[PDB]
Amino acid sequence: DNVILELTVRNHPGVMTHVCGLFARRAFNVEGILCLPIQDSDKSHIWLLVNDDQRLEQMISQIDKLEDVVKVQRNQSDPTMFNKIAVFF
Amino acid sequence: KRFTGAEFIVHFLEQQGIKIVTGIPGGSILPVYDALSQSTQIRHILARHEQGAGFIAQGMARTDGKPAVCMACSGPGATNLVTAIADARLDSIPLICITGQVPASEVDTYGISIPITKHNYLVRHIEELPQVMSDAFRIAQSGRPGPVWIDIPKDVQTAVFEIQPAMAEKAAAPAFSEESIRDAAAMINAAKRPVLYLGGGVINAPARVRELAEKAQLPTTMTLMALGMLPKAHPLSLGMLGMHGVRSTNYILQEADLLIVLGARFDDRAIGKTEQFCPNAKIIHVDIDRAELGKIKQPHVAIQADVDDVLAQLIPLVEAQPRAEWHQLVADLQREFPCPPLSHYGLINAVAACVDDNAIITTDVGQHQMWTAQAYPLNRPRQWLTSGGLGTMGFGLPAAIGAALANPDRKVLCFSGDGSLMMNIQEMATASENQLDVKIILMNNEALGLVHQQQSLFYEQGVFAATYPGKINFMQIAAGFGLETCDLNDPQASLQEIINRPGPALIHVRIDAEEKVYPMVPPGAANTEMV
Ligand SMILES: Cc1cc2nc3c(=O)[nH]c(=O)nc-3n(C[C@H](O)[C@H](O)[C@H](O)COP(=O)(O)OP(=O)(O)OC[C@H]3O[C@@H](n4cnc5c(N)ncnc54)[C@H](O)[C@@H]3O)c2cc1C
Ligand SMILES: Cc1ncc(C[n+]2csc(CCOP(=O)(O)OP(=O)(O)O)c2C)c(N)n1
Ligand SMILES: [Mg+2]
Repeated sequence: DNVILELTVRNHPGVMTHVCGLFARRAFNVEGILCLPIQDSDKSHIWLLVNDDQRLEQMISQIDKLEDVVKVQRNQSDPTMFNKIAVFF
Repeated sequence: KRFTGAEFIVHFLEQQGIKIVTGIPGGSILPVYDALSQSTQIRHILARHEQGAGFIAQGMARTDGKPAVCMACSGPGATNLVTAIADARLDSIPLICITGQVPASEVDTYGISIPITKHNYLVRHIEELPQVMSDAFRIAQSGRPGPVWIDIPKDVQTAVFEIQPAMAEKAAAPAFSEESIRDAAAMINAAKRPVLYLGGGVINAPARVRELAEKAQLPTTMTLMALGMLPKAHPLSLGMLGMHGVRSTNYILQEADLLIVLGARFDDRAIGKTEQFCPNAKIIHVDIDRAELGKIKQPHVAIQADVDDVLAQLIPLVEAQPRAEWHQLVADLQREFPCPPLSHYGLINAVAACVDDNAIITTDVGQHQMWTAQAYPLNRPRQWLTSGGLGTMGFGLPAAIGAALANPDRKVLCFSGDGSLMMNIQEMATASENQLDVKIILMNNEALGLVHQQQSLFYEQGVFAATYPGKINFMQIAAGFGLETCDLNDPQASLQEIINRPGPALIHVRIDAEEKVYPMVPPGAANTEMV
C-alpha cells in the first residue's frame, strides 16, 4: 500500500522547505522523511514514504514542477525500511 | 567588463530589452537604484504602493507576452509585493520581482515567497548573480509562465566582480506523439456534438485556434481568461461558460459528446461540480503543464504540449464538417436564454460605442467585472486584462496603468467598482503623473456587491458588513489626484468626450445595490443549477 520516492535535489538551504511545503500545501500524505547530502556532489536525496494511491502520479507531476528537483523515482526498497530505521536512534 | 552587482543587474535587464521598470526605493535596494539612475535605456516608474508596482508590472506583462519587472526593499516592501506576486502565480503571468535584502552578514522574504512563486532565489554571493538572473528570466517565461522572486542582499549589490549576458529565451516546448494527434483528430472527426473549450493558455495562438474552430465548425466556449480568443459576435461563440456564464451554453455543454480542452484547467468556476460537468463527453486535453492533465477530469487523450505546435500538427488532419444538426441544436437551446444608457449593461454598451477594437480593457473584481465580461465585445487576444485565479480586488487600476505604459498609443478603459478602486486608489497619482491614457469607468453601487449578492441569495441573515453610507465623493478624490472627472448627471456626450480626450479620467455612475449578476451558479452546485 506504500512506496518510497527518491528525489534527487540541488543542495541549498532550503530545498527541503520547498518540498515539505509542497507536501503540506497540497495535502499529500507523508509518513516518513529522510534527507541526506550525496557525497562529493552538489545534490541531496530526499526519500519520502507515500501511499501508492490513484493520486501518486499527480503527486510526481507536482514535485517535478519544483526547479530544484533534478529527478524523482519510485525507489525499489521495501517501504517498511523507514520505520525499522528508527531503531538506530 | 567588470561590474558591481547592482550595475550587473541593470546591465542584464538592459540586455533583456527591458525599457520600463516599476518599483519603490528603500535602504536595502538603494545600490541597484544608484546603478539604475545611470541607464539610458530603462525608465523607472515610482508606484505609490508596492502592490501597485507589482500590478503595473502585471499590466505590462499581460499585454507584451514577456516578463515585466518590479522592485522593492526588504521588510514591508517585500511583504507588500505578496498579493501582486500571488495573483501573478495563479493566473500564470511572467513577472520578475526583485527585492533588496539585509547584508548576508529581518523578514524571511525567501520563506514567504516559497508558496506563491514559480521559483525564487536568495543570492548569497555575487558570483551566482549571472546564472540566477538568466535562469529567473528563463523560468518566468517557459512552459507555464509565472513569477520568479529574486532577493538580493545589499552587500551582494555593492560587491564587484568580473565576467557577456545574452537575452535569456524560453525553454523548448515538450515533445508529443503523432499517435496522440491522430487519435484526437479521429475523435473530433467522429464526434456528433463537439465543443471547443478555450482557456487562458491559448492566448498566443489566435490564428490556429480560429482556423480550427472554423474548419471543424466547433461551437467554442471560453473561460474568463480566454475572452477575445474569438470575436464576441463570432457565429461559433458560445461566449463564456460557468458560474456567471451564459445559460444557453451552460446547458449546451451538457449535450456535448466530446470536448476539446485547450489551455484550460477545469477550474470549478468554469466547470462547477466536476462529476456533473459534461458526463457523456469524452475529453481531449492539451496543456503545457503535465500536472494539469488528470488533475480534475481524466482525459481520453492527453497531450502535454504547447497549443500552437499541436494545432499545427492537428488542423490538416481534422475534416471540415458543416455539423448542421448540432448547430440547429445549439440555436434551439439559445432560443431559450436571457439577454441584455446608464444601466450596468447599458453603461458597458455605451462605453464600447466610444472606442475601437484597439482599446485595452481592464477590470477590478466583483459584480461590475462579471457584467463587463458578459456584455463588453472583447474581440482581440491580449485585450482583456482581469484577475481570475486569485480574483484580487484592486487589480484593475494598476493593471491599466501598466497596459498604458506598454502601449502608449492605445486606450485603456478600466471597469471598476467602489470597493475595489479604493484598494489601490493611490495609484491614481501614478496615472496622472505619467499622463497615461486610462479611463476609469466606476460603477458605484455603494456596496461590496458580489458579497451583497451571495449573502442576500444564500445566507439566512442576509446582507451584513457589505454596504457603505455614500458619504464618499469619488469625483472630488479623482480630481484631487489630478484626473478629469465625470458624473452622468449628455450623459453620452459627456462620456464620449471624456473618453476622447487624453490623460487619465474617472467616470462615475450610480447603480442600485440590489442589482444582480445573472445567471449565477451557487457555490458547490452543478452548472445546470443556475439562478
Ligand atoms: C468573481 C469571479 C467570477 C468568475 N466567474 C467565472 C466564470 O463564470 N467562468 C469562468 O470560466 N471563470 C470564471 N472566473 C475565473 C476563474 O476563477 C478562473 O480564473 C478561470 O475559470 C480559469 O480559466 P483557465 O482554465 O483558462 O485558467 P488559466 O489559469 O487562465 O489557464 C492556464 C492554463 O493554460 C495552460 N497553458 C498555458 N500556456 C499553454 C500552452 N502554450 N499550451 C498549453 N497549455 C497552456 C496552463 O498550463 C494552465 O493549465 C471567475 C473569477 C472571479 C474572481
Ligand atoms: C482583497 C479582497 N478582499 C475581499 C475579496 C472578496 N470580494 C470579492 S468581490 C467583493 C466585492 C467587490 O466589491 P466592488 O468593488 O464594490 O465590486 P461590485 O460587486 O460592486 O461590482 C469582495 C468583497 C476580494 N476578492 N479581494
Ligand atoms: Mg460596487
